[PDB]
Amino acid sequence: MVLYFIGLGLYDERDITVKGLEIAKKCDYVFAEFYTSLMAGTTLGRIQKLIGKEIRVLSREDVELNFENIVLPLAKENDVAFLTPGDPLVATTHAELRIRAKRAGVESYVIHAPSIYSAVGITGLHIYKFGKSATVAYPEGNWFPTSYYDVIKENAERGMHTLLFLDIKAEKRMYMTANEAMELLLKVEDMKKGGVFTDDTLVVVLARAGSLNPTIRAGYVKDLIREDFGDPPHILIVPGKLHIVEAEYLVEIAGAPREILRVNV
Amino acid sequence: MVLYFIGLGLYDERDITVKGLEIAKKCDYVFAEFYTSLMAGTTLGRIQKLIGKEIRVLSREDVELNFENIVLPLAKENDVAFLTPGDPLVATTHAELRIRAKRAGVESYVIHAPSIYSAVGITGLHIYKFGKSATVAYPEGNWFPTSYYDVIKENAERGMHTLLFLDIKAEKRMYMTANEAMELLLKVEDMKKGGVFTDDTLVVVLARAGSLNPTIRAGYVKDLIREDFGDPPHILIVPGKLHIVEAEYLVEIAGAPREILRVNV
Ligand SMILES: Nc1ncnc2c1ncn2[C@@H]1O[C@H](CSCC[C@H](N)C(=O)O)[C@@H](O)[C@H]1O
Ligand code: NA
Repeated sequence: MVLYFIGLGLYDERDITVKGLEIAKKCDYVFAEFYTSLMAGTTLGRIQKLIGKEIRVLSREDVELNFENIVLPLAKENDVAFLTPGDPLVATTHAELRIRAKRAGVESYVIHAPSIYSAVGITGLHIYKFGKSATVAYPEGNWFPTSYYDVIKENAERGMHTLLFLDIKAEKRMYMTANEAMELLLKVEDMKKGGVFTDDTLVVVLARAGSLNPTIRAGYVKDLIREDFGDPPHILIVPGKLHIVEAEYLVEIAGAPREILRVNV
Repeated sequence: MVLYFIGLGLYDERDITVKGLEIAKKCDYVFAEFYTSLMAGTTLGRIQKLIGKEIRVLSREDVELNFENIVLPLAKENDVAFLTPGDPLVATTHAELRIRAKRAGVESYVIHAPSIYSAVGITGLHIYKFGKSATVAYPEGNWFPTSYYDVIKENAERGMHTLLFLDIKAEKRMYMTANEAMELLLKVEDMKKGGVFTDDTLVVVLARAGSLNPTIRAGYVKDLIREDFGDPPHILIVPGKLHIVEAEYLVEIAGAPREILRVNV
């Protein structure tokens, strides 16, 4: 009679919370999705081992089109768990799954876990200063999407930081790198010429948030576009004007150039 | 000789990540602060009992002025942990403490935990749509804070939602309720008359996120300003233009008036 939406956290199998692990161990069935994101620091096997339950993996279609036929039926007579990387309900289409649950006479509860939305605080940028977020998508054929460029523009105009998620193709396990995202943005700037993203733009790169040894780098595009940030996934952040305290952290912790203390403050 | 910043999560001791627990159990000394937020579902004892360590609670002064004199000295010879509610670097000034660690020659690591910043996803509101955030601070003496009103106005104009952290006076065990925040906002509206926050403004209240049965309510100020949302902590959210699915969730899950389903595109 109960469906538990349980977050797996940021990077590996230990990023799930104590509450989440125990509840998962008490469930009769366990489902999971790895299409919105992937636990780059672990494997399905390790997650299964830690929880001690077999895990039924669901595709994007299984979820969006048949959640009520695959997951909800079982939850009507048992305790069911639905695991997602990060914090449940952050992925924009997940909140609606609780509506489906209610409609099926199934109670649902949410077990939170660390999300990149809050984890980016490790960059030293004040969380309250972040504005609208966007995802950088690869162009395709005749389609050249650039909305993410406008998001950066509207945020920075008001001193707000912009968190940029990078395109990902889970099935094919192909991630977009920060370096690639920067190239794309430089190309979008050359078209809209709005003075939003150039070689002189300051950016921050966060890789492997959640691991004990994440990669936090800050600096100008011209110096980071070819730098090696390590294994995916990467997160790109275009900061707005900085509070001196944020700048001091980027310099001391993310190896940013002293220059930002006078140029971006 | 290392310093670990470890988040405890939203509501109780089980909101700590598995990683956080394992590492905290093997630390020589454990410090913590409980003034930046309220974990309504647990006690120091339970947390100590969980990690199996005595915990020295530090006041805002001990931290902001003597962190390098109380905590860092031990981190040079032992493995020290600093515990905080939610995620340690979210809506706090704790990030700067890492700079102090560096300067004292102490290596530091950050272990995230569920934060209210991502937990807002449980309101049905698309998290990528949130704009700049703010805090509704209690007026003191003749000083009446009002900046948070402009943040709401600025976000709303661009169709972005606004997350409002609520004030806390730890040493007085006082935690601002969404009701109090609403009253303060109406007073500011009367003072500025921008038409930003009135009796007809739709708002969302999330209380005790992290608990199994949080209070999630959405509706017009006039109807919610006096409603009982339960014990703190509370956060108030002023949504911007809603997507149809956000509205459906607010109505089906947060009990919002069916009329909000009719969005003015
Ligand atoms: N479980 C919870 N439910 C509702 N609001 C919460 C909450 N935890 C924190 N808050 C809100 O956030 C304020 C503290 S701000 C500090 C936030 C913390 N580092 C985090 O990561 O969540 C509180 O006064 C309250 O308004
Ligand atoms: Na945000």
